[PDB]
Amino acid sequence: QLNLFQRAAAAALDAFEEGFVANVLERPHGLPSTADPAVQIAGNFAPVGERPPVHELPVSGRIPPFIDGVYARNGANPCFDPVAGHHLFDGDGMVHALRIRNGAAESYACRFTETARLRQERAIGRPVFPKAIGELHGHSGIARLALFYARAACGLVDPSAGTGVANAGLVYFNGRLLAMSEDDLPYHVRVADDGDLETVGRYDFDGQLGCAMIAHPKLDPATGELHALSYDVIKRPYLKYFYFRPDGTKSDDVEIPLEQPTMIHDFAITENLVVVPDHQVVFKLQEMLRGGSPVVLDAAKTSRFGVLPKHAADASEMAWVDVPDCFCFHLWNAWEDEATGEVVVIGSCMTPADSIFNESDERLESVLTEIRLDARTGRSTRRAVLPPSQQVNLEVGMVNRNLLGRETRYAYLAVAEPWPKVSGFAKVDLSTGELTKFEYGEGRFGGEPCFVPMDPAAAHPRGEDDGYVLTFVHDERAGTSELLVVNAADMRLEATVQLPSRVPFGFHGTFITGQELEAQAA
Ligand SMILES: [Fe+2]
Ligand SMILES: [O-]
Repeated sequence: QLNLFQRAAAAALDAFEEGFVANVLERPHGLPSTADPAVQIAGNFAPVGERPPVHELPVSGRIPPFIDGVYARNGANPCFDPVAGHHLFDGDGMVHALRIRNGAAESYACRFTETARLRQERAIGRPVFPKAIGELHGHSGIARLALFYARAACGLVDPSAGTGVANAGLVYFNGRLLAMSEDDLPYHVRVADDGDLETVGRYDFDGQLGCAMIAHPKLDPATGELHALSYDVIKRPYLKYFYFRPDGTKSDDVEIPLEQPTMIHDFAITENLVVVPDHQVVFKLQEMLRGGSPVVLDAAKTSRFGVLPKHAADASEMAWVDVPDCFCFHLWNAWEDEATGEVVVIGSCMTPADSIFNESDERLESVLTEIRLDARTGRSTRRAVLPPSQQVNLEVGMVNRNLLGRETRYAYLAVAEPWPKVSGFAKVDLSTGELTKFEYGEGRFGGEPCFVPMDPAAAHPRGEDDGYVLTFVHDERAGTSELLVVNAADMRLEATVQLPSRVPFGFHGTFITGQELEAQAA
């Protein structure tokens, strides 16, 4: 229960939101297919209510009994159908977890991460927090921001606890499953012993983490250190680098001064150095006082990759290498080529001739690239991994987790091939550029293949590709959703698990070992 003044404020604010902000500022102008929910949400992209744990899911084929863990997958799932204006990325975070051990699928569960934002929107039964891309990047964006801060002025909303949406991927670090938020602190999620998922709360690393960090921090296989970047779009140092030890101890911040505020979705790691991608997509907040998006692509700016020693004391140790006209949203892997002293970076990029309208137009390519950096000389190299015969769109993917920052010959990646739909996944030979596809079959689509390495006793440390791929699939002429189990080495289906409900499309997934799960403690 609110007030009597403020109860009557909220009433009037709602009426204003609808009769003015919506009806005057918004409804008379169309809605780009990139903020239009009928597009963004349509089909299997559409959200799904929580399934509390369902046990002994029906399995065909033979799940290898040695496999023992949880496959967990984050993604966007707007609790309430959004009032106009919404991009696929804007939605509430939801995790799907499937317990696997002894040839069994012990439990499927799916749950929202209980974000300060959702907790408040549940209270009212309505969206109230503005959509970041779909509302705030629009022309009404400023008005929308005012409507919110007006409501917040009447104690009707509280941004004070962060307004992140925790939908952009997961890591398992020092016994905690963390739900990654682009513009907020991580949320701690407890994988429950019954198979369920409970949101512990908003995680700042024991007092240490004060700002928002990027949603792709990298965990070194050897050191157990978790390496992170944070960018602040406002104050002087627009980019920090720091890490955490297994002791959960935080390093001193290494400031990376940049000329302007650069958006940085992802970065990469090597044995001894971090690889930061400084690209052309940039923050010009000015734009928003005009009808414009604050996220601009700066044609003028020169794309580059910084190489910085992991235990650096000062920014002066950073080595900037120009790679003109390259943007990559994700960097699968990077490694130190000892034979050259070069740094090899494997990711997937687009070479933008693009203008202002970022998406309402045509021809979006996204190409698996080998980028070679030679820090001392500053000259670089950029080639497509696949020959122009079997050039195929290869989206979100993974390299063997244990070989992170070391040289890997195989990558596994989404075959986005009726563009945004994923018809399969491919095993890639990053040296030779050969591939084999696993076709999902007619009318069936997925996303991020999760490679699980058969933890050990093969050679001694196993062969690079002695593992398994786990992907959710989704049948059209739709029955339910399955999770396949494919043998990474001979790229062959072995087990097929049916999920009770429907697993909607998602973002980054991860695999927690059984014995990894043991450390949980919360
Ligand atoms: Fe990502
Ligand atoms: O992400």
